[PDB]
Amino acid sequence: SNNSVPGAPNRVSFAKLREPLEVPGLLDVQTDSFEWLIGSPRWRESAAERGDVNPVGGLEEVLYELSPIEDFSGSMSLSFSDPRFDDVKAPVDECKDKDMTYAAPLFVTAEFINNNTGEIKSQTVFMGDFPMMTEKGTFIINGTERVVVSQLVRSPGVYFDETIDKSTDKTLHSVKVIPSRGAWLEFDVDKRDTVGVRIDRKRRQPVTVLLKALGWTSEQIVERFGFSEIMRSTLEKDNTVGTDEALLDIYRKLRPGEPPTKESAQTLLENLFFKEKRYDLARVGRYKVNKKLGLHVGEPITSSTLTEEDVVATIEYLVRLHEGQTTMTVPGGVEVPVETDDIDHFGNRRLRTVGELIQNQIRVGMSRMERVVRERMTTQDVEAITPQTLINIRPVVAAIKEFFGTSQLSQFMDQNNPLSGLTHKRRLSALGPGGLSRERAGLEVRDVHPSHYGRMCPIETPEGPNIGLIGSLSVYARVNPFGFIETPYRKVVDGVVSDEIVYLTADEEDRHVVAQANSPIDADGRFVEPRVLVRRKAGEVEYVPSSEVDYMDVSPRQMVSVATAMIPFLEHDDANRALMGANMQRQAVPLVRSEAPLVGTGMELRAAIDAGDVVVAEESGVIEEVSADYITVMHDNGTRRTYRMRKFARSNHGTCANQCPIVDAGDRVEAGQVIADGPCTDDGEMALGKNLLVAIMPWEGHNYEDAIILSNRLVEEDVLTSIHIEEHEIDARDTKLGAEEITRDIPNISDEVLADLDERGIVRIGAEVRDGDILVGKVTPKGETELTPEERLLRAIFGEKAREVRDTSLKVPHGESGKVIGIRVFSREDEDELPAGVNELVRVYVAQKRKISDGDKLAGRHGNKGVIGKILPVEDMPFLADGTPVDIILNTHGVPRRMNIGQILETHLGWCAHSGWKVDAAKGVPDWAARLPDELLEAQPNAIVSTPVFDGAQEAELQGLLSCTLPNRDGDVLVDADGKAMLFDGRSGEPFPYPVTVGYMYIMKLHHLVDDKIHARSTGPYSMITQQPLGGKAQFGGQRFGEMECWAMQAYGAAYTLQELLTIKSDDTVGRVKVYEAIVKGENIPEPGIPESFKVLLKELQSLCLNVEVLSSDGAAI
Amino acid sequence: DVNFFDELRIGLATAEDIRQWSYGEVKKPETINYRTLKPEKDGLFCEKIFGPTRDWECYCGKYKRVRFKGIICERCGVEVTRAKVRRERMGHIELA
Amino acid sequence: KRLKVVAAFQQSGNSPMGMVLDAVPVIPPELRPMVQLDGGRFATSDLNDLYRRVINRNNRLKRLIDLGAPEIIVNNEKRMLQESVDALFDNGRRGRPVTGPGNRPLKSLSDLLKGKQGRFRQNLLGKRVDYSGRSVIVVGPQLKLH
Ligand SMILES: [Zn+2]
Repeated sequence: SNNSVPGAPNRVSFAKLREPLEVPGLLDVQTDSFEWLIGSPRWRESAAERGDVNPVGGLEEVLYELSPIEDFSGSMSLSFSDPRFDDVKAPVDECKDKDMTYAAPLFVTAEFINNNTGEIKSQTVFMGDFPMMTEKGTFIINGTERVVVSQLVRSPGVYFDETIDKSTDKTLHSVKVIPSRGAWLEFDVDKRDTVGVRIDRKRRQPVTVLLKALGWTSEQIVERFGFSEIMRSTLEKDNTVGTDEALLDIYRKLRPGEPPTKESAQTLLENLFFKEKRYDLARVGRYKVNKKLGLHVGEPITSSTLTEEDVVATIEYLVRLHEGQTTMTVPGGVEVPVETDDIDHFGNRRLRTVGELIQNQIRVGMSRMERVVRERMTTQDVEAITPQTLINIRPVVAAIKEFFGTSQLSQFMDQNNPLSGLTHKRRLSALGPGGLSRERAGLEVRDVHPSHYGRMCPIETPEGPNIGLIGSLSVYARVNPFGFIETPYRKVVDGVVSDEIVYLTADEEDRHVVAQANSPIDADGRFVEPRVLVRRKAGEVEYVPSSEVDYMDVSPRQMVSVATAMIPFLEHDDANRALMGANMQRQAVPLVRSEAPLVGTGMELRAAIDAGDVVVAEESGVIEEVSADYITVMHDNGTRRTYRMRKFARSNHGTCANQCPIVDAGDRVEAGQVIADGPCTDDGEMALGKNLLVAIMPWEGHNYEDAIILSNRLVEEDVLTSIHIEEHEIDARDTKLGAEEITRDIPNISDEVLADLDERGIVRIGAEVRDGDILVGKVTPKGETELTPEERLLRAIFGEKAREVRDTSLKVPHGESGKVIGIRVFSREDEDELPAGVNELVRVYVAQKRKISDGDKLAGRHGNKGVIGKILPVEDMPFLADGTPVDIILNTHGVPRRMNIGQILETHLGWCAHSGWKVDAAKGVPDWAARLPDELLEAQPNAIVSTPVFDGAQEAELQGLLSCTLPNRDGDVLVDADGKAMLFDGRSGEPFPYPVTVGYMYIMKLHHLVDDKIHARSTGPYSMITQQPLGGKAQFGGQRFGEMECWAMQAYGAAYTLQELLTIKSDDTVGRVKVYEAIVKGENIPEPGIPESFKVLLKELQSLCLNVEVLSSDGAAI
Repeated sequence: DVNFFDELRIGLATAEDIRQWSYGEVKKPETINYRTLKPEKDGLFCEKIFGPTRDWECYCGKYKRVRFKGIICERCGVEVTRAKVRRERMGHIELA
Repeated sequence: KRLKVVAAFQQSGNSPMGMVLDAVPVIPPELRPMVQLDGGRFATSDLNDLYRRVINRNNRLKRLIDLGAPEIIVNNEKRMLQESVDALFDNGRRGRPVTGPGNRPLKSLSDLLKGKQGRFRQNLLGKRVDYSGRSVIVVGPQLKLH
């Protein structure tokens, strides 16, 4: 078995090339990072493999940069090290159940030095609870599954440039050393040919000013920069002569009007760029500066601040960039090339992931803790001080909890299905806190860059206004320590391809010559041809003689994402439809049944197992007993492992999650094998739709303009039924007038309406609820007014008192139905954590079962969306020569216009998978199947094939497969050599005059359903202040009437309609009351007059002492 | 009002005209009373100068029927009418 | 340029005397509401602070004139009255605007006319109405054109 996975059902594959390396664990980006931050042995073992001499945890690094704290006497100090975590509070499922946060407590070992005494006191400090990541790669904050998204930033470093001038028509080279945190330094050559440094956006001064300011005598400047002419000219053009005269000059251009001392200037120059605390490069910035200047390449420098020798190296580099010199060398440093950098290139864009992002919040919170500890150690007594009293845990707990609450980069997990979640976690986002703005990013930042090849997917992106700003991590790509994205290659030493693979970054790859995975290879690894096609430098493609070939790609699908990877015949679509296809797959609703696609990519078993929603088997053993609730496995060791299966969970996006034990009882299960089938998964496989019999033609304008005709058989068989689970929540919070309560009796509601509720006040489980019904019965203690006299007689005749309580009971919003599957309640007595000031919270789950119908969205895999405009009854669909009616009728006119014919090929191949085939192999193998794999010569009906991306069935192979389709159970053969069949018309009963193209396709039911997206509103509830109808889909708000609809109105000349919309339908209260009343009464609606708004405009203009009068025809006021 | 405006014109006011628009003078800085949350006598919210709170009601409570339209109560001086005039009557301040 | 400004006042029939205020109007109480929120908190409008301010400085000035005082104190109080009403009519138009809570400029009375949210812009942008809905459209080739 070529497949790694233990018991995976096998797909014959149209694979022409063997894959050298297997696809890594997909959630690696999400787990690795966090594993590094906590500091765990697993990450320590990885660092053992890399051979890193420095083994350090993210927490440990933040503790080194804080320690030690010391008082300005130095007489008392406090440092702490060695974090360690503990067992998690509780298991994950319980945390999703009880609304808490799955986390672990965390200590440190802190000590208090004392100098005058000489005694140091050590102890264990606790540091709140710390949110910990689960094995699925997600965080559980407040009971909901969230996800931290990685972020693309420009790394710290030293960027040279060249900008053309408008006035003098000549380009000017400017550098900037941009650090991790600390003041911007920058150097720049002028149109007047004068270098100028600029320090924290100060006014330019000559650059030999700062050079002299560090301690450079005039003679050393003369000899070091002597070969350069513009540097010499800038040593003349300067005015300040001498060392302190330049520190004084720098202080005098730093701030104007401040007392200038020589010691404070010499103190701030080394305070802003050489002080360890005030300014910092990270390991990213330090390493990159070392690599760009070619200095200190042998030894790993632990010092992470800017140095002076470095700054002189930079100014010499800038002068080199003005020269046009290819090579620089510095004393004490290896040689490097000289070229201007580019901010778009992916070797400069580092990516900071969950570990970095959580580390930053721990850091900032920690700083806010350090100030408090410093003041606290000055005030307290030296004898009565303990390391317990100084450290305050609260300001950091606050920082983390606010990161997971508020931070843009920790969203709700998109859980439409498995593929959507797995894609959500592999995301490269450009937006957020600490990055370029959405309006600030130019149009070049947003497009594809020739260095993304194999790291970020060029195809996959969002379609709206965030295009280019969110990409997705490629299949094979993985992120190294510093924060760059690497892709694996294999290396060809001398025209022979190795089996050892090296992960390259974007800037290291620019230095070689990389050949593509389609190069013809012998069995030794010898190159079959004289010339190979290769990628050289940036955005260059060219043929090369076989000796200049250094590396080669892992797999022909190295450059795509995980969602893109599941589109059969993807090299046949265009990028637009490919984009809508990738995009749309992550909005497919999981059905009640799953089947895998008859034609798919090798990608779906791997994707499914990784995205975490199938239950896998940890060890190997034998199935003890199967339930609907749990599987019990018996290890060969002797110990038993029991797995739960959560049944009908409300996932985040209202769809249903269900786990179904797939194995039969008493079986032998391998370690790491699928055992249960999550939502959307069949047999451990990403199944986002169903197989349907499609025929391509227009059919009496019911599918005209991209709508779709569905066969009624689907609605009767439940082929496209889904389960959607809602939840509603209401609670009992205290008001000063009294404490509300949730209780069965409710004033002025008949007994039949209250039959569903029990004695508790909550509806019993399983009672189908039509909208408007009561789910939870609560009453507020009504605000104490006087009892109305008219109401004293009205209530007096019957004798029913309006009690001290009004009725605020939870009701069913309109457009929902289904059963009440489960209720849940939180109380003060149970000891449940509650929000501050509420005594009981109650939620209720209602689950309906949707059949497909008009106005639901369907989509294939190549971005061919569509709404169902009709559902014919079974006996009207154009049916096949043997009486199988087609299921869906997809129009012809949208295939050649979209310019994506992958769907036609998917249909042909699909029909061949349905019927099975047997090539003519008795006479010999026919030529068109020479390179066809041997397992493919002969398939059994309904056999599932696989065709990878950029390496699937070719044309000649498909066409040849359409001649060998197995004949039908009646004896006959239904589709011809072209793929077209003869159809009978269901209504007429004649045969159609030509052959139509039938076949199978894989269709998915998207998440745009007509029951969600329907709102109407005759009247409703308004908003006190804006006095317009209150918006929202959940309060059946009114729909908005913008400005271009008014211009339409006025182009018609429809004065009365537009005057009606703008006045009685929105703003005037008098108007709406009069119109409503007149309609109910059955009289004419009043003719629209002057808005009540007018008199308010006049009262406000009368407020500003202006005087506005209205003139009549004659000229007299009114 | 008549539906016929030929045109609108704007101009400067006058102290003798600003006194004409007004219904009282606000002479106390204070807004609604803190205890009962009724407006405070002769300030920026009072019912005497501007309008009654609820429809057809004076301040002290000597009239809450609708039978009396347009009467001005002689114990506190509010006028029982629609509460909508609460946004059509303007105050005035006289500066020393 | 002088002639234009001057001849205006001649054609108007309006005396230029109306450029010094002997009285100030107060906007009706509703267009600067103080409504009580759901949680017991009071939510008010910003103009209330400005009118209150001018009322204060006025009453204090008049009692001061009653008592008798030095010229520097009466001139300072007059000054504060003029600046106060000045910020009530249009804030941040002369020196520092006034801020109420947390260094937040107050919305003036000329603030109710200008801007994207002013009274002149209100009807041009468009609002949500009544008797309306929306949904997904499918084709139906059975229907007549009307
Ligand atoms: Zn009264």
